[PDB]
Amino acid sequence: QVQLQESGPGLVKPSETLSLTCAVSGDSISSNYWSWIRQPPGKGLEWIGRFSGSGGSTDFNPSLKSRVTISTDTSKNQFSLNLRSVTAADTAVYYCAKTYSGTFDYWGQGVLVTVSSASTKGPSVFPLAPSTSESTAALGCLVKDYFPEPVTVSWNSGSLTSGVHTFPAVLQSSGLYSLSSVVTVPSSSLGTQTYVCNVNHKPSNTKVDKRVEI
Amino acid sequence: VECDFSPLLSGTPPQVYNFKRLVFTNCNYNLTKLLSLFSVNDFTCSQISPAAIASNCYSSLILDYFSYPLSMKSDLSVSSAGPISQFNYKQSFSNPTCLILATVPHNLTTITKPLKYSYINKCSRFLSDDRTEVPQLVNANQYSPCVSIVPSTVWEDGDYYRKQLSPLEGGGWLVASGSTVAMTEQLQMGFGITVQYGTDTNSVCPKL
Amino acid sequence: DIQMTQSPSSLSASVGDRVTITCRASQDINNYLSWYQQKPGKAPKPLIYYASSLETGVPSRFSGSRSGTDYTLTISSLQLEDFATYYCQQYNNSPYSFGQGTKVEIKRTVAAPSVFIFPPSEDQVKSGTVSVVCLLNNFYPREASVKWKVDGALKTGNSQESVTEQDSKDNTYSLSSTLTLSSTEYQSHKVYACEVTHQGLSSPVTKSFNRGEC
Repeated sequence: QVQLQESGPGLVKPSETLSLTCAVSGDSISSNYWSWIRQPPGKGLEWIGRFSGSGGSTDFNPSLKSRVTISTDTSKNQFSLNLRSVTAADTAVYYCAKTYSGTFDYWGQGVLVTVSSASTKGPSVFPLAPSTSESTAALGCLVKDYFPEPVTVSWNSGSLTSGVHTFPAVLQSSGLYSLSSVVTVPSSSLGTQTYVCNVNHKPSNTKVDKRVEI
Repeated sequence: VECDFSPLLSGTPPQVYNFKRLVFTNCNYNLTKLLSLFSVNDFTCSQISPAAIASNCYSSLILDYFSYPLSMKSDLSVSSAGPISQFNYKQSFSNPTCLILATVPHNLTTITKPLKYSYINKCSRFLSDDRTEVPQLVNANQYSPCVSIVPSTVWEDGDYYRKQLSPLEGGGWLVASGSTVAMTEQLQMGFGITVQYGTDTNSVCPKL
Repeated sequence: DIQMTQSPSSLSASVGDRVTITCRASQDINNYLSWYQQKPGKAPKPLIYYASSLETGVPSRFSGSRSGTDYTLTISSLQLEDFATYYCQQYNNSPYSFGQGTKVEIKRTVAAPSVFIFPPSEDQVKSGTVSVVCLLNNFYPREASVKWKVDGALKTGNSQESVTEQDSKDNTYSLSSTLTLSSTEYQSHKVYACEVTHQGLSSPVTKSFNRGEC
């Protein structure tokens, strides 16, 4: 019945310091042990450090021990994580978890922390149209230069789902993301049927309906 | 052809409740070669008849080793009601067994000292009502039932570790309490020796 | 510290197969090993603790074992629910190291990619930065090579790849290679070719378009 909930900003400026609070529901932190674990997007797990609300002294990972500190709260039934001098490599999904001997019985829904020097910016949507057509044709929409993640893409207001491939974003050297969404449709329907791509970037409140024209 | 005692002379040794065990079959040993690498303090043995321990052939030679302070040296006898003989380490009462206490010398640097000594002061299983307590006494030449839920080292004195069991295993909980004894200047360890016998092979003889 | 070498990094299997995942420690961990299952976008799910003890509510298909210093996670009968990334963790001594993970992916039969190249829209030509997108749609396995032949010869460095995850209906992948260039450089060369090499193709397939030619 013991639950966990992470609470973080999601975006931390490069030079400054990030604070992450973990809320434990259904159990007391003044018993057992707890710890933090981070996971960079697309790689393995890195154990931050274990502590105790019962004792309670700590034990951290030497790779981050010089930049990691921890606070404990009994009444609010929570505990926080303080990581200073964060770098671009500190972008990871941070988990708080329970333990009794080093393993982890219960995890919380991980929270994402991205570090990059940029404010919110809207995308520039472009159609990707073919000039040769054989039986099956494919077209798409490019979503270049937008910050931050994420962005939702639809085709014909959701009435087109089969064959649609929406790619992950590529964090360019410009500190901005860029992706493309493609769809394969019959070549016999190109002349008599339209195709629009619906983009929505809530951090910038950008809402675009772009037509793919041959 | 020679029994390899190298896993003992490398790394950090475990604690008493999660001791490391080495079984020796089809090899020859040299016990004087081993005991010369440790300052031997106290030791005891029980039972002979073949008779020896360094001058006889057996079917197997079992050697358990773990870090153990000489402060609690009395808690290793079978006649003791201490938590070590009750929940941590009990050796065979029937077969001929030995028990050696030694210290890691200053010239033996390959073995790194643990942070502190640790042991289980109580290991019990609670039933589905969370009120009926069943002390899980350790059997001879077996591990504690609470080893699955206790860290490789007790983190703080007076800590409690518990985990809810699966309904297939019977439900309830398994709770264990840990105690810490501060480290010495030289690593003190304890060795447990037991010898078995069989009709087929006796290829565990001393090296001559 | 103690560090873990988990292998294989990824394997292709189907429902009903038996799959074994191994995990080796740099030093003896004394059976203090744990296994986890991680679904995409979710927290790790504990499966096995203390090398071989099964967690509560975990199917009997999963088992833990130890031979020498190798720790193996074996799924007796693989099923659709189990296709995820699996990790092994040691808690014998701090710091707690994690396995790199083993990705269990459903295996399809080999299929060559449908290759499409998209010329940049004329709206982007005036923007100063162009983006030629080449699409490799519905192929298996994931490994493929993409080269950029501009006006004849190979240009390198300005590429950006993005691979999607396995499809739900056909269990295929899809990838895009995006070439970002300056607008002035794009008007300099005539033909732009996208050459792909996949084990489902007898010879490299090339898709090209002449710049400006409608």
